[PDB]
Amino acid sequence: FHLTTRNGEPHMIVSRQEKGKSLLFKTEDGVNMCTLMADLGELCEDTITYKCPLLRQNEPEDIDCWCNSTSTWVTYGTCT
Amino acid sequence: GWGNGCGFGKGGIVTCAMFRCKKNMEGKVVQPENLEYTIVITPHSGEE
Repeated sequence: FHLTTRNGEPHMIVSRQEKGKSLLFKTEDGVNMCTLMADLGELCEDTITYKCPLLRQNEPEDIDCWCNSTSTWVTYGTCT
Repeated sequence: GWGNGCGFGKGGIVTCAMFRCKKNMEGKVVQPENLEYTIVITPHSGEE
């Protein structure tokens, strides 16, 4: 995935071949591990973009993306 | 979803089964023509 930013915050452009794998990227505050559980398809015009909240010792609820060290934005296409 | 191999939501599924008829019935159309009448013509002789 391509690591960029959105208003100072880290942003992940996730491609199709990353479905099912732990997303890791270094940050001043250590290594960040986001988990993507998404309709994740091929990167195209039909993108969706939203935030993966920070979750410390809390079970996830009503979400398919979350990181454990620093909240991150994520973007991926839905095409197939 | 994650529990069955997907990266959650509705997915497309399709199922097929070979269909083998074991007993059938058939309806036919009877044309007035092609009807065949059998008539017996017997000589009134009284012979035995």
